[PDB]
Amino acid sequence: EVQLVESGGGLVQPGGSLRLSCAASGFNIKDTYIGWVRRAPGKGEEWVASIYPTNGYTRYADSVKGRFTISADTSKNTAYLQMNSLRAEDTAVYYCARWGGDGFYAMDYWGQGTLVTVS
Repeated sequence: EVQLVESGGGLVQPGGSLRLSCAASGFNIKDTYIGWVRRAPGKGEEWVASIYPTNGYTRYADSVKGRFTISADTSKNTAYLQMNSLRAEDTAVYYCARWGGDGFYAMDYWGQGTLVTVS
């Protein structure tokens, strides 16, 4: 079965950086759009960023443009989210997700997520 193996959360002060990692299990990231959503306190899900590793196409939510960068290493079958210039309002649990070519979720279950705390 497909699994998303997530890591890289942590605790930093505003202005600091983290890098999230999402390693694919049960599929190749070349076959897919992969990226992150986050769940902050009191909110629904917010899409953050996505990449199509085959050609490197990326797209970002306006809320993170210029601060976060999404990337992929196909030889590691892993995607990354570099988060620079973190703000307190970036505190959330971040989840890796797959989307199909229809822009809609393409995995059966959420992974366990990774916590990013900015304070």
